[PDB]
Amino acid sequence: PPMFSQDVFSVTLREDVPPGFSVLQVTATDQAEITYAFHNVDEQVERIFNLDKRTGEITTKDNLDFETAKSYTLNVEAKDPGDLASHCSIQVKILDENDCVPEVIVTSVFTPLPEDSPLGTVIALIKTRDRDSGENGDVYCHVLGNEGFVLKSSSKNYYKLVTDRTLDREAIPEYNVTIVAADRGKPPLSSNVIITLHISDVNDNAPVFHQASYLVHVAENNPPGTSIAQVSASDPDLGSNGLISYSIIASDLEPRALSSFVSVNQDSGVVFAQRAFDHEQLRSFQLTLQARDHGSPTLSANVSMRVLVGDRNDNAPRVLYPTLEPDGSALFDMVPRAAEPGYLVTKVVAVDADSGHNAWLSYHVLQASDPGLFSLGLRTGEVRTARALGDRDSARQRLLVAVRDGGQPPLSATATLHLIFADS
Ligand SMILES: *[C@@H]1O[C@H](CO[C@@H]2O[C@@H](C)[C@@H](O)[C@@H](O)[C@@H]2O)[C@@H](O[C@@H]2O[C@H](CO)[C@@H](O[C@@H]3O[C@H](CO)[C@@H](O)[C@H](O)[C@@H]3O)[C@H](O)[C@H]2NC(C)=O)[C@H](O)[C@H]1NC(C)=O
Ligand SMILES: *[C@@H]1O[C@H](CO[C@@H]2O[C@@H](C)[C@@H](O)[C@@H](O)[C@@H]2O)[C@@H](O)[C@H](O)[C@H]1NC(C)=O
Ligand SMILES: *[C@H]1O[C@H](CO)[C@@H](O)[C@H](O)[C@@H]1O
Ligand SMILES: *[C@H]1O[C@H](CO)[C@@H](O)[C@H](O)[C@@H]1O
Ligand SMILES: *[C@H]1O[C@H](CO)[C@@H](O)[C@H](O)[C@@H]1O
Ligand SMILES: *[C@H]1O[C@H](CO)[C@@H](O)[C@H](O)[C@@H]1O
Ligand SMILES: *[C@H]1O[C@H](CO)[C@@H](O)[C@H](O)[C@@H]1O
Ligand SMILES: *[C@H]1O[C@H](CO)[C@@H](O)[C@H](O)[C@@H]1O
Ligand SMILES: *[C@H]1O[C@H](CO)[C@@H](O)[C@H](O)[C@@H]1O
Ligand SMILES: [Ca+2]
Ligand SMILES: [Ca+2]
Ligand SMILES: [Ca+2]
Ligand SMILES: [Ca+2]
Ligand SMILES: [Ca+2]
Ligand SMILES: [Ca+2]
Ligand SMILES: [Ca+2]
Ligand SMILES: [Ca+2]
Ligand SMILES: [Ca+2]
Repeated sequence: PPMFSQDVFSVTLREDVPPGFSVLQVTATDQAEITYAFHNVDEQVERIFNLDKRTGEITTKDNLDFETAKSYTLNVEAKDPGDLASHCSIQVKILDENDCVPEVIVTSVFTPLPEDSPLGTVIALIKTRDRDSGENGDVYCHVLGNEGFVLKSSSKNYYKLVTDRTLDREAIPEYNVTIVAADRGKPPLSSNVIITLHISDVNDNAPVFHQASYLVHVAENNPPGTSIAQVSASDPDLGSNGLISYSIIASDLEPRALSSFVSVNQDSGVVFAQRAFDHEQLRSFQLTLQARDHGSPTLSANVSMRVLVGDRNDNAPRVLYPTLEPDGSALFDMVPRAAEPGYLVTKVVAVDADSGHNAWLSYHVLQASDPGLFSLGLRTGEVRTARALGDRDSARQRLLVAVRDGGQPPLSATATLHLIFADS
């Protein structure tokens, strides 16, 4: 009868061997034309291996896969031309190769991630799978870059992605975090996943005024409701946290009369004069405005504004001396004829309610019955004789004088001076 060299053969195959790979040849001995056949084998044996009925060579006819089957049991029956038969078994062991990529499973991503999250806030939960065995299935993760995110390993194949750095939406509003996982096989395989992080806003920025303080000039006699300035503050926060409202909180004026002077539009920051300013009553006043955001809690800043009321020429000069008659004339009839040049006949005394050039007075002769007999001090308003009185000079003299300010246009007052020389 036929007989195999032994009952049980053992071979190992790498899962990556191509179809048609030589597994083993088994032969029985007539000591002839013997037939070989599988018997009592699994269905997958018939589907993976080919047994030469005449030669007894065994080859694969399809691809292997350690993840699907780690071993095969092959029973071969040898039949000579007679009825007798013999059997042997071949236990085929499959070897694991690194042919399965690691995969990364990310859940519970903190979306969005508040910018005030404490150190150690759990952003995401990470889990790794690897269908291979042993080292080929041993996966480890790490984060690329140094943007402030660290992987904490709670147990094997489980990670927590945590912050280790204070966040700031105003500096970095979005993050792309790449987590890479690699196995420890030969050669190693790796995969990666990109976690996108949206940093949500917190009201952590107070409004800031565009200027450290405000110096405003407003011409006197302005209409009420005249826009005199516009404050502006900025706030990098989002939405309600960056919405600014302006207001007036303090002033060196009477608190009950503050609204009667100035206001500010709460949305535009335009500052209005609520009344016609009068430089002669008040030259300047101080003001403290506030910019406030609409966050919880609110943030604010304070800025000082000074308003300078500008002088206009709204007052004409007025003569205080000499006293004038209803016709605007004054009489000086005791002027001695022997008066030496420089004799002070009289002095026009005028005042002006304004300031600066608007109240800088100058005195002019408009009409003279004898030009050059009398002089008129341009700035003093002193009326003096300029030359010795002559024999052909009239006893009665008349001057029409004007006191003007230095405004534009110049306002003035006039007076007629009857100067009458007395005979000795
Ligand atoms: C985080 O990453 C995403 C996605 O980026 C994509 O994948 C990466 C691995 C890289 O290969 C990138 O090059 C790739 O875009 C960024 O999203 C943004 O996606 C759009 C989609 O096309 C990118 O292109 C724009 O698409 C519009 C669509 O109409 C075009 O009109 C634009 O002209 C533009 O091309 C966009 O570039 C991309 N932004 C990037 C790469 O910065 C996401 O922005 C990124 N986050 C950060 C903070 O960088
Ligand atoms: C800006 O100033 C505001 C004014 O509030 C009042 O005035 C001052 C003089 C203090 O006495 C203050 O306590 C009063 O309530 C404040 O309300 C506000 O907090 C200030 N903001 C900043 C950023 O300083
Ligand atoms: C192909 O090669 C293998 C090498 O071991 C043999 O075992 C087989 O029988 C066939 O000759
Ligand atoms: C997975 O990603 C790593 C990145 O380090 C590569 O080196 C590797 O070859 C595979 O592409
Ligand atoms: C209101 O309007 C005046 C001009 O009329 C500006 O000067 C002011 O700043 C505010 O915008
Ligand atoms: C005044 O200017 C600030 C910027 O400094 C703006 O935020 C504001 O809207 C106004 O234009
Ligand atoms: C004084 O001067 C002004 C102009 O300077 C006149 O308008 C006024 O009537 C007076 O003569
Ligand atoms: C001075 O003179 C002018 C010109 O006559 C008058 O208008 C004024 O009232 C004052 O008498
Ligand atoms: C001063 O007074 C005389 C009249 O006495 C006027 O003629 C002159 O214009 C000014 O008013
Ligand atoms: Ca496989
Ligand atoms: Ca494998
Ligand atoms: Ca693997
Ligand atoms: Ca911030
Ligand atoms: Ca913010
Ligand atoms: Ca804010
Ligand atoms: Ca005035
Ligand atoms: Ca004035
Ligand atoms: Ca004046």
